[PDB]
Amino acid sequence: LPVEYLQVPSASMGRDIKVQFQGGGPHAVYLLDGLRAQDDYNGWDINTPAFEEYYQSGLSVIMPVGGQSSFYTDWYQPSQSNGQNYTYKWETFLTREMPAWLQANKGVSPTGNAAVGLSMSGGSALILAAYYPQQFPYAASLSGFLNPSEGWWPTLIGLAMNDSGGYNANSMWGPSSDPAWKRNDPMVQIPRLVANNTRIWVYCGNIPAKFLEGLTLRTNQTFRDTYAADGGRNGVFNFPPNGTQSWPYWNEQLVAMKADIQHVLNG
Repeated sequence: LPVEYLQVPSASMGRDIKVQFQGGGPHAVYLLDGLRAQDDYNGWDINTPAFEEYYQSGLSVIMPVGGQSSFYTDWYQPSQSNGQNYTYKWETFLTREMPAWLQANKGVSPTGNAAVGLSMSGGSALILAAYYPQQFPYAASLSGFLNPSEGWWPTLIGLAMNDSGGYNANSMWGPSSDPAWKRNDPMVQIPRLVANNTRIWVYCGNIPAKFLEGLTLRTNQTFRDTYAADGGRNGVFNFPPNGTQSWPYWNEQLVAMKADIQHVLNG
């Protein structure tokens, strides 16, 4: 497999970002990592046969490396906690710096791509499509936080970020009253997804665990209902009863959506 590891400078973060890359077409699937993203390899490559599965698909595969608890967003400030000495600017990196580099050096198109995220980055993928539709006509959220600004979620997200490397949600989007929470909330941005005619693929499977499961189920159902209510007509919603929040099932969804991505991005 022709897999490469690239060092892509980020001016906005003042450091080089490692990117795992497999070519195979001008359009690409951006495979975003989960909450506990490591600095050596992307979780998709650690845990799944994603590169092999998309080999000769007619699509390039891009796996950025790093950004633990970042939500692939532009933060307000360095993390209030764990000694981070720069500000995460992952939205700038994914929408400007990285595609600029891949276009200039390899001819990867900056437009007409897919964003696929899981856990932490499921919502990120939808937000990228909401605000950058020419770049991401396709977005998939696998077990993402679909309503991060609502109810229990700002607290639960803050707790998860702190548990995953000691990152501080206040440094990211401010207190939960800050406009950044709603800005980055896929539920709140459903009208953009509808206006953009984004092709969305939304998966989810199924404090005490049962309480968390109830919150998750209700939020996911609300997202689906709201998408339809708001005139959404370009979505796939996969809620299989046996679905889990795990790399094996996230891989199953990545494989299942391959034909979908091929038809949307490559006709």
